Amino acid sequence: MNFEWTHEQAELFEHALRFGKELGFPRDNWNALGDFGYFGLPIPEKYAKDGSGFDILTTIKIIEGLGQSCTDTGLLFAGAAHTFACSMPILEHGSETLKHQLLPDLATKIAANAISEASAGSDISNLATTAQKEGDYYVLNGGKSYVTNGSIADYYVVYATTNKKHGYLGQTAFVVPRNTPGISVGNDYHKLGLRSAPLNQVFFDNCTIHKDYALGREGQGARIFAASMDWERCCLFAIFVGAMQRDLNQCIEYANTRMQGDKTISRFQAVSHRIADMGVRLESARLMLYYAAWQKSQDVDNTKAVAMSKLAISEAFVQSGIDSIRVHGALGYLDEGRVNNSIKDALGSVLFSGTSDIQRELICNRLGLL
Amino acid sequence: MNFEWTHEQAELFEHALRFGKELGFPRDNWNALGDFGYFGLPIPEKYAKDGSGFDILTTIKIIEGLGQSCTDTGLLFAGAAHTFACSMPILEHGSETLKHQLLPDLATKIAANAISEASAGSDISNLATTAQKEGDYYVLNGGKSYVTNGSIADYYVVYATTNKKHGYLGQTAFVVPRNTPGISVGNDYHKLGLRSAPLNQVFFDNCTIHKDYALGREGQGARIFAASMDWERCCLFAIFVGAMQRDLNQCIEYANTRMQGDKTISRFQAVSHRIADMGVRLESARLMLYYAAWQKSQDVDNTKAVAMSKLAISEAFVQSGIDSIRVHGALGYLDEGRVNNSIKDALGSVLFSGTSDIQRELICNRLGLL
Amino acid sequence: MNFEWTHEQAELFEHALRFGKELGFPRDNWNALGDFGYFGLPIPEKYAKDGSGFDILTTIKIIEGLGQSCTDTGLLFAGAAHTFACSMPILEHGSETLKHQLLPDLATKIAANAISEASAGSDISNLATTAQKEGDYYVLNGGKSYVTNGSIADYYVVYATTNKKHGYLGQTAFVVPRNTPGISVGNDYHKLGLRSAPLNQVFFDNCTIHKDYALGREGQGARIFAASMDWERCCLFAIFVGAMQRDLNQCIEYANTRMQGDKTISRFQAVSHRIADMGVRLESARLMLYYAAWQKSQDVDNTKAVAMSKLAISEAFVQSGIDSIRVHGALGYLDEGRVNNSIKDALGSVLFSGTSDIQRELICNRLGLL
Amino acid sequence: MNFEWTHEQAELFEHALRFGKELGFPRDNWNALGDFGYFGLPIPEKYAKDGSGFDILTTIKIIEGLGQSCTDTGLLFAGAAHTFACSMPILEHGSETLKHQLLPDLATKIAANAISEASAGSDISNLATTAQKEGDYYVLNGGKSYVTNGSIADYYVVYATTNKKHGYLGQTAFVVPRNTPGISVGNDYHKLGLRSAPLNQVFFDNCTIHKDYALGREGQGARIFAASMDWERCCLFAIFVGAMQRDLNQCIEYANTRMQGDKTISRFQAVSHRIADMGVRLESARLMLYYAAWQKSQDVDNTKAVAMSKLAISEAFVQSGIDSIRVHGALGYLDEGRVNNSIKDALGSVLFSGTSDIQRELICNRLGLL
Amino acid sequence: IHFINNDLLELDQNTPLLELGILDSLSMVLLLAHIDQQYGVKIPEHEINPEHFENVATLAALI
Amino acid sequence: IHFINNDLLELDQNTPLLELGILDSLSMVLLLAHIDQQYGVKIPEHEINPEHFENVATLAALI
Amino acid sequence: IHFINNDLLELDQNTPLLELGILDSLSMVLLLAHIDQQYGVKIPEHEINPEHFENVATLAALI
Amino acid sequence: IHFINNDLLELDQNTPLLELGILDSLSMVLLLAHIDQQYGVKIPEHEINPEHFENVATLAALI
Ligand SMILES: Cc1cc2nc3c(=O)[nH]c(=O)nc-3n(C[C@H](O)[C@H](O)[C@H](O)COP(=O)(O)OP(=O)(O)OC[C@H]3O[C@@H](n4cnc5c(N)ncnc54)[C@H](O)[C@@H]3O)c2cc1C
Ligand SMILES: Cc1cc2nc3c(=O)[nH]c(=O)nc-3n(C[C@H](O)[C@H](O)[C@H](O)COP(=O)(O)OP(=O)(O)OC[C@H]3O[C@@H](n4cnc5c(N)ncnc54)[C@H](O)[C@@H]3O)c2cc1C
Ligand SMILES: Cc1cc2nc3c(=O)[nH]c(=O)nc-3n(C[C@H](O)[C@H](O)[C@H](O)COP(=O)(O)OP(=O)(O)OC[C@H]3O[C@@H](n4cnc5c(N)ncnc54)[C@H](O)[C@@H]3O)c2cc1C
Ligand SMILES: Cc1cc2nc3c(=O)[nH]c(=O)nc-3n(C[C@H](O)[C@H](O)[C@H](O)COP(=O)(O)OP(=O)(O)OC[C@H]3O[C@@H](n4cnc5c(N)ncnc54)[C@H](O)[C@@H]3O)c2cc1C
Ligand SMILES: CC(C)(COP(=O)(O)O)[C@@H](O)C(=O)NCCC(=O)NCCS
Ligand SMILES: CC(C)(COP(=O)(O)O)[C@@H](O)C(=O)NCCC(=O)NCCS
Ligand SMILES: CC(C)(COP(=O)(O)O)[C@@H](O)C(=O)NCCC(=O)NCCS
Ligand SMILES: CC(C)(COP(=O)(O)O)[C@@H](O)C(=O)NCCC(=O)NCCS
Repeated sequence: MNFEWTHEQAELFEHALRFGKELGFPRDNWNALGDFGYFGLPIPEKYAKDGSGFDILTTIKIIEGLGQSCTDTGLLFAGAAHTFACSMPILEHGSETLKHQLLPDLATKIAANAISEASAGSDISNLATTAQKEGDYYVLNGGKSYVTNGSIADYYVVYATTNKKHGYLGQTAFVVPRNTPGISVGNDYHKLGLRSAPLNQVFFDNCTIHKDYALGREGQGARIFAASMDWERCCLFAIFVGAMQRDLNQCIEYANTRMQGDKTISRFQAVSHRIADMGVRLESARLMLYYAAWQKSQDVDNTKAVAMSKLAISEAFVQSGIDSIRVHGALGYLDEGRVNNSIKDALGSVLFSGTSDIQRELICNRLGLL
Repeated sequence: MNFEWTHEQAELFEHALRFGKELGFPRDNWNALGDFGYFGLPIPEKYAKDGSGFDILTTIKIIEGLGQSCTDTGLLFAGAAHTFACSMPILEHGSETLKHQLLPDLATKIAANAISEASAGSDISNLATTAQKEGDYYVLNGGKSYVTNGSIADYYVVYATTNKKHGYLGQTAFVVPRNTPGISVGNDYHKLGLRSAPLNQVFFDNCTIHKDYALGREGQGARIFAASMDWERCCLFAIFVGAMQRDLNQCIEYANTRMQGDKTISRFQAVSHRIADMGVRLESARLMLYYAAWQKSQDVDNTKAVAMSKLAISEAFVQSGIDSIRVHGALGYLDEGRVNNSIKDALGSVLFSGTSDIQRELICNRLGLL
Repeated sequence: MNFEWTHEQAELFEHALRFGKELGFPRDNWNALGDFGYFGLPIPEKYAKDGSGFDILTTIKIIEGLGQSCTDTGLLFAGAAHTFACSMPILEHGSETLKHQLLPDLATKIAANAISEASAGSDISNLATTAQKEGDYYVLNGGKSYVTNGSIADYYVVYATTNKKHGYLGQTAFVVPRNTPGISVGNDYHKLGLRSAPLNQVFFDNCTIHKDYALGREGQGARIFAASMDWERCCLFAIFVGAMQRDLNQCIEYANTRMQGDKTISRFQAVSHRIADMGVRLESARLMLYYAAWQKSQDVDNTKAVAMSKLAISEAFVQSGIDSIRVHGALGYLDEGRVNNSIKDALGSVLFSGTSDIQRELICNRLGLL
Repeated sequence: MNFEWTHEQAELFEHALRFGKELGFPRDNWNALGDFGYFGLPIPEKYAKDGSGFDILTTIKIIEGLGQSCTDTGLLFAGAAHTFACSMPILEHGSETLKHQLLPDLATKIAANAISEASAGSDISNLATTAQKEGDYYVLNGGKSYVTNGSIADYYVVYATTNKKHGYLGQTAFVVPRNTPGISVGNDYHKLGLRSAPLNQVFFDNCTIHKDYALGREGQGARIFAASMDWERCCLFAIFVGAMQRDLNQCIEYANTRMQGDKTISRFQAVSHRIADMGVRLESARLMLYYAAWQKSQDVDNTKAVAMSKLAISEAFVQSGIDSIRVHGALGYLDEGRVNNSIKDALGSVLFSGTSDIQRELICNRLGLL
Repeated sequence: IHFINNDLLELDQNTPLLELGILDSLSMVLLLAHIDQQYGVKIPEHEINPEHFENVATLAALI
Repeated sequence: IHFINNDLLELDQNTPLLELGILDSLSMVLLLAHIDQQYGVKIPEHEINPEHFENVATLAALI
Repeated sequence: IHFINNDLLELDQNTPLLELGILDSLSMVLLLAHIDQQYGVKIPEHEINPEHFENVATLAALI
Repeated sequence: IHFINNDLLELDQNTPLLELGILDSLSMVLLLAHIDQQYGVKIPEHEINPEHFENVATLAALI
C-alpha cells in the first residue's frame, strides 16, 4: 500500500505533459500521437517493434498526462477506442497470424469497435447483425449504428449473432477489413462534443470474410466484448482525469486573477468552495482510477472497481464542465473562453462504454444484489 | 388562493402553443413574433396601437407557451431581452415624448441592454463607462462587453457613471440610438448555445446624445437597472419553463417507446424516477414562476420571489438538459436527436440576469441575513 | 390564479400561530388541540357540533400554522393520522349511523390506521390479515406491524383480505373498536423521532365485529385506502412546511447573531447560501403543498400533485434538519440546542404515507410512464 | 503505486474484525480496547511497554477494522480523541520527562482535548482562556465548552492565550491534570448521537500548573493544535469508513432478503442503485483515507489530502446513515432495527475536527486560492 | 384490447385480470385512461368491482 | 444609528456613505427596512438621491 | 440447484438456460460465484460454452 | 513584498503582522510558499515565532 510512482513512471508522465503542446479529421495530430507511442502503450514488442509492453498503471498514467496537456480530448478518445476496444481484443483473442498481421500497423492503420445497433445499445443480448458460416468464410449482415472511427477505420471489430439459440453465448467477434465489399459508411454525425472522433453508421451487406478474421471461438463474442469494455472503461477514462486537472488548474488561476469589486472572486466561498469540490471529486476519481488499474493487474474480478471508476470519473467530468463554466462566467460560455468543451465532451462520457445506469447495474451485480 | 386561469388566459395560452410551429439572424421569425404580439405583451395601448396591456401573469403564461412550442429558444431569449431589459425601463422611466417616439416600433426596431464591461459583471457598482454632461447633451465613453442583440440593435440602453463620488447613485441610464456616431460593434461571439440571440462587444467612442435620451433623473441608473432586472429575471425565464415541459414531454414519449430487451426503458426506475424528478422540479419551478409574477402585481417587495424563481428555473433547466440527454442515450448526444440544445441554452441561463451565486446573495439579503 | 388568502383565512392562520405556545403520551396537549379544533377542521357540522367544515386550503393552512408554532411535531403527526387516515375514510365511506356514532368524539376518542404487516409495507396488494364473513359479522385475523396511535386508539381502521381471488379488489376496510375481544397491543416502539406519536404492533385474534362496522362495500378497501392516503399525504405534510419555516427562522436568527472572528457567520457564503437554499426549497415545497390542496378541491385526478408535494416536502424536511444542525454547529447537535428534532422527525416523513420511492412510482404512473 | 497490504497488516486487520464481538460510561469496553492495543497503536515502545510503534497506514487500517466490527462508534470516537488529539501532541511536543510520566498510562488513564469556547469554535484565533506565567508555574483561567471525555478525563490538553499581541502565535498548549484545584466539570451533555463519548463543559478557575506541564515552547499552541488536528482528522475518521462498510453490508443483506410483492427489493433500481452509490462513495472515501495516511508518512504538506479525506468520509457517513434507513424502511427508523445510530453519529462527524465548511477552507488554501 | 398486452404487460378474454395481478392500483389508472380516450367512457367509482373487472370480456361488457 | 456600524459594517455623521461604498444595493435594503421599523418612515423612491444619502446627518434630516 | 429458481428467478433440468435468457452476463456472475462457494469449483474460461450451459443437467455434468 | 498587500490583503515594514491579524493559519501557508519560490528559503518549524514574524522587516531579516 503506497502511492509512489517509480522514477521511470514520473519521467514518462512528464513526457506526456510536455507532449501536449506539440499538437476535418486531424490526421497529422493522430500520426504524431502514434510517433509518441500512444497506440503502442499496452502492446508487447513481440507484436510491434514500437510496442511498449507497459503495465496498466504506467499506461493509464501516461494517458492521464496526455488528457491533461492535449486540448483535443476527442482525438485522445478516438485513439483510445482504437487501442482498447480493438487492439486489445485482437492481442488477447486473435490467432498468432492475425496478431502479426494486424498489430504492427495498429500500434503505430485505424480500428473501430462496432456492436451498437438501432435496437441494441445498453442491451447487447439480441444483436440483429448475423454471421452465417459458409465453408471457410463467414457472411456478415446488419447495420451498426454508432461506430467511433467509422469513417476513418481500416478494420472493424464487429460483434454478430452466430446462433440465436445459444443466447448470451450465440455471438462471435470478427475483424472486418475495410475494403471488404459490401461495407458502406454514413457521413460523420453532427454531435454535441468530441468533433475529432468520427461517429458513423456502418452497414454490412453480405460481407464475406475468411474464418481467420474471427476473434476467438465462435460464440465467445459477448465475453470478448465484456473483456474489451474492461479495457475501454478502465483506460480510456484516464483521459478525463487529465482533463479535469486542467479544468481545475484553469479555475484556480482564473479565480485568483478575476476581480469583482477590487476583490478576487476566490474570496467568495460560492466560488472557492465550488473549486474545492472540484478538487475533492478529482482526487476521488483519480484514486478510483488508479485502484481499478492496479486490481486489473492482480488476477481477481476487477469489474466492480472498473465500473466504479468509469462512473465516478465520467460524472465528475460532467460536474467539472458545468462548474468550469460557472467559475468563468460569460467568458466560459463563449467559445474563445476555451472552457465549454469539457461539458460538451463529458456528456458523451456518461454514455459510451455503457451509460451511468449500466455501470451501476454492474456494480450492484458485483456487490451481490439480486 | 387558487390556480385557475380565466377562459381568456387559457385561450391566449393555447394560441401561443399553436403559434410555435408557424416558425444568420432569423429576421423573418422575429417579425412573425412581432405580428403575434410578443414584444407588445406588457405594453399599453396608450403607447402602441398593437400593445396588449396585459398583466404580468397573462404575459408570462403566454411566454411560457411560446417557450414550449418554439424550438428556437435563443430567438425567444433575444426578444425578451429587448422587451424586458429595454422596452420596460423605457415605459417606466422615459419622458412622455421618448415613450411615444421609441415604443411603437419597439412593440412591433430592436433594442439591446448594455451594462456589462470587461471588469464589471456580477459587480456593476463601478462602471468604467462614463457620461459627461455638456450643455444639452451627454458624451458617452467606454466599452460594453456582452450585449445581447448588439449587432441587430437600433437602440442601446446604456448604463454609465455620471458621478463617481455618489457611488451606487452615481450612474445614469441612457437610450443610445444606433446611428449615433462613435458606436462600433464586434462580430457575433461564437458561444455554447443560443445562436439566434446575437452577443456582441459594443464600444462607445465620444457618443454625443441629447439630454432627452436619458432615462429618469441623473444618478438613478443603478435602480433603473435593478428594476429592469426585476422584469428580465421574472418574465424572460418563463421561456425556460415552457422548454422544460417540452423536454419532459419528449422524455416521456421516448421512454414509453424505446425498448431495450423487449421492455420499454421506462420500466427501469433509473430512467423513470429520473423523469419523475424532472416533473417535480418543473412543477416546483412553474409554481415559483407564477408566484413571483403574482407578487410583482401586488405592491410588495417581490425581489426574493423573483430571485428564487430565476434560480429554481435556470438550475432546473440545466438538470433538465442533462437528464434529457441521459434518457435519449446516444440519440440525445447527436444533433439530429434535437435534444442537446437544452443543456446548451440552459448553461447560459444560470449566467445572464445575474449568476446563480448572485441570485442567492439577493435571496439572503431579502431574508435578513447580514 | 392568485396567492391571496381571505381575511378570515389569515385570521385563522395567525390564530394557529398564536396557539403554539399554549402547549408518556401528552394527553393534555392532545385535548387542548381538540379544543382548538384541530381534529374537527375538515368535519362538517352535520356530524359534529364542533366540526368546522373547512375546505382543504383553509385546513392545510391552519395545520401549517400549527406545525410552525408547536414544537411537538410528533403530537401534530399523531393527530393528523387520526383525522386524515381514519376520520376522513369514515366520513367518506361510512354508513350514516356509523358516521353519527363515531365522528362526534373523533372530532373532539382516538383512531388509528392499520394496514402495514410483517410482509406488507410498500406493497399492500397481498395482505395476510383476513376477514371471513359469518352471518351478520366479520371475523378478523392477523397482525398489523406499525400502527401509529396503536396504544392510545379507541378504534382501528383495519384493511383485510376478504377474497384473495379478487386481488386488488379483494380487500375490505373495517372500523374495529378497541374493546373488541381478541385485540392485543405491543408496547410503544423506541424509534428515532416523533416520541409523542405512539407506534405499536397490534394483533387481531378472532375479532368478531358487526357488519355495520365495515367501511363501504366489501372489496372496496384498497381504493378506500388510496383515498385516505390522498388525505394523509396532502394534509398531514402541511405540518412539515410549518416546521421548516421555524427551522429557517431559527437559522436566520442564529446566523445573524453567532460570531466567529468578530464577524457574524452569515457573512460566510457557505452558511448564508446554505440558508438561501433552505428558503428556496421551502417556498417550492409550500407552493406545491398549496397547489395540491387546491387541485384536490377541483374534481380532477390530483394524485400526481399530491405525490409531488409529499415528496418535495418530506425530502426538504430531511435537508432542512441536516442544514439546521450544520448552521448551529455543536449547539445544534446538543439536545438543549432544540434543533436536532427536525432531522429525527423528518426521516420518518420520507417513510410513512409511502416512501419517497413509492411517491415517484405514483408520479411516473400519472405522467404516463409504462 | 500498489494497493497490497502485507501479510502482517492483513492479519492485524482480521484481528480487529474479530475483536468487535468481544464487546453510563462503558469503562469495561474501554479497558478491553486498551488490552487489545487501541490506544497504543501509534505509540513507540520507548514510551510504553505496550506501545506498538505502528506506521500511520497500519494504524488507520486497524482502526478501520474496529469501526467495522464494534457497534459502539461513540466509544471508538472517545478512544481516538484521547489517542490522537492528546497522546500524539504529548509524544510530539512534550518534554522527555513528561512523555515518560504521562504516556505509559495513556497507552493503556484518560485524556481530553480542550480548545473550543463559548465564542471560539470554527475560529480558534482569539481564545478567551488565558495562561499567565508566575515564577515556575502557569495560572489558567477560562471555560472550555465542548470537551469530549471531559467527565472521565485524568488530563486535559488545554490551549490558552499567553500573549494577545502575538496573535496566531500568542497561544500555548498545556497538559492540565485532573486533580489540579479549580477544575469543575458539567454533567455529560444530552446529544443527538455518540452516547458513549462524554461531552462536557470544563471550567478552569485559577489553575496553577508547573512549567513542565506546558507542551512545547510558549506561543507554539496554535501550531501544536493544527498538528493534533492533522492526527485526529486523518486517523479518527478511519472509524467511519469501517462503520460505512458495516452499513453497506447490512443494506446488501437486507435488500437481498426483504420482499415486497414476492420479489426482493434489490430488484428495484431505486433501492439497488442507491446501494451502488453507497459503495462508490465508500470506495472513494476509503481510498482518500489511505492516500491521506500515506502522504502523512512521506514528509510533504499533507493537509489538503487530510482535509479532503475528513470531508469525503464524514459527508459519506451522513449519506450512508440516511440511505441505510431508506433501505430498511420503518425497520430502520425503529431503534431495535439497529440502523439509525449511523445518521445520529455521522451528523457529529461533520462538526468535530472542524466542520465541513472549515475543511473546504483548508482545501481552498492548499490549492492556492486567495 | 391488445393494449393490455403491450402497454400493461409488454392472454385472451378469459385470462383472470384480478386473480393473476394484471390489474392493480397502477395498471387500473392506465386502463381507465385508455377507456376514456378510445371509447369515451369514464367508468364511475361504484362500478369498479370484481364482477366487471373479472376479465376482458366482462370488462368490455361494462364499457 | 450604530445600526450602520453593527448591522451593515460589523464612523460618524460625516463619513461619506455613498462615496466610500457603505450604502450599496444590498445595504440600502437593510437600511430602508430599519427605517421602516424603528422610525415608521417608508422613504419614497423619488427621494433616494445623493443629497439625502450623502451621510448619516443628511439621511437623518430626511427621516 | 433451486438457487437458479430463487436467486436468479425469484423449471427443471431440461429448461434451456441460454435459449430462454436465464443465464446472461449478470446471472452468470452470480452462478459462477455460487459454484465456487457451494462446490469449490472455479469454472475456467475455456469451458464456458453452450454445450455445458445448455441446461442444469449439462451444467451439473461439468461441475 | 507587496505580495502581502496584493495576495494576502487584496502597509509598510512596521505594520504589526501578528498583532493586527494579517498572518494567521491560512496566510502563513501562502507566505511560506511564496518564501520558497521567490527566495528559495524553507523556514524551519523552530523559527516560526513572534520575534521573526513581528513585521516585514523582522521577517525579511530571517530570510
Ligand atoms: C460519443 C459516443 C461514441 C460512441 N461510440 C461507440 C462506438 O465506437 N461503438 C459502439 O458500439 N457504440 C458507441 N456508442 C454508443 C454507446 O456504446 C452507448 O452504449 C449507447 O449510446 C447507449 O445505448 P443507447 O444510446 O441505445 O441508449 P439506450 O440503451 O436506449 O438507453 C436509453 C436510456 O435507458 C437507460 N437504460 C437502458 N437499459 C437500462 C437498464 N437495464 N437499467 C437502467 N437504465 C437503463 C440508459 O441508461 C439511458 O438512460 C457511442 C456513443 C457516444 C455518445
Ligand atoms: C448568453 C448571455 C447573454 C448575456 N447578455 C447580456 C446582455 O444583454 N447585457 C449584459 O449587460 N450582460 C449580458 N451578459 C452578461 C451577464 O449579465 C452576466 O452577469 C455576466 O456574464 C456575469 O458576470 P461575469 O461574466 O463577468 O462573471 P463574474 O461576475 O466575473 O463572475 C465569475 C464567477 O464569480 C462569481 N461571483 C461574482 N461575484 C460574486 C459574489 N458577490 N458572490 C459570489 N460569487 C460571486 C460568479 O457567480 C461566477 O461564478 C450575458 C451573458 C450570457 C452568458
Ligand atoms: C413514523 C412511522 C409511522 C408509521 N405509521 C404507520 C401507521 O399508522 N400505519 C401503517 O399502516 N403504517 C405505518 N408506518 C409504515 C408506513 O406506512 C411505511 O409505508 C412502511 O414503513 C414502508 O414499508 P416498509 O417499512 O415495510 O419498507 P419496504 O416496503 O420493505 O421498503 C424497503 C425499501 O424498499 C423500497 N421499495 C419497496 N417497494 C418499492 C418499489 N416498488 N419501487 C422502489 N422501491 C421500493 C422502499 O422505498 C424502501 O427503500 C409508519 C412508519 C413510520 C416510520
Ligand atoms: C460530538 C462532538 C464532539 C466534540 N468534541 C470536541 C472536543 O473534544 N474538543 C473541542 O475543543 N471541541 C469539540 N467539539 C467542537 C468542535 O471542535 C467543533 O469545531 C465546533 O462544534 C464547531 O464550532 P461551533 O460549534 O462553535 O460552530 P461555529 O464555529 O459557530 O460554526 C457555525 C456555522 O458557521 C460555519 N462557519 C464558521 N466559520 C466559517 C468560515 N470561516 N467559513 C465558512 N463557514 C464558517 C460553520 O461551518 C457552521 O456551519 C465537538 C463537537 C461535537 C459535535
Ligand atoms: C401500488 C400502490 C402505489 C397503490 O396505489 P393505488 O392504491 O393508488 O392504486 C401502493 O403500493 C401504495 O400506495 N403503497 C404505499 C404504502 C402506504 O402508503 N402506507 C401508509 C400507512 S402509514
Ligand atoms: C449587488 C447587486 C445584487 C445589485 O442589486 P440591487 O441593484 O438590487 O441593489 C448587483 O451586483 C447585481 O444585481 N448584479 C447582477 C448582474 C446582472 O444582473 N447583469 C444583467 C445583464 S444580462
Ligand atoms: C448486461 C451487460 C452489463 C453485459 O455485461 P457482461 O458482458 O459483463 O456480463 C451489458 O448490457 C453491457 O455491458 N452493456 C453496455 C453497452 C456498452 O458498453 N457499449 C460500448 C460500445 S461504446
Ligand atoms: C483557520 C484554521 C483552519 C486554522 O488552520 P491552521 O492552524 O492549520 O493554520 C482554524 O480556524 C481551524 O482549523 N478550525 C477548526 C476547529 C477545530 O478543528 N476544533 C477541533 C476540536 S474537536
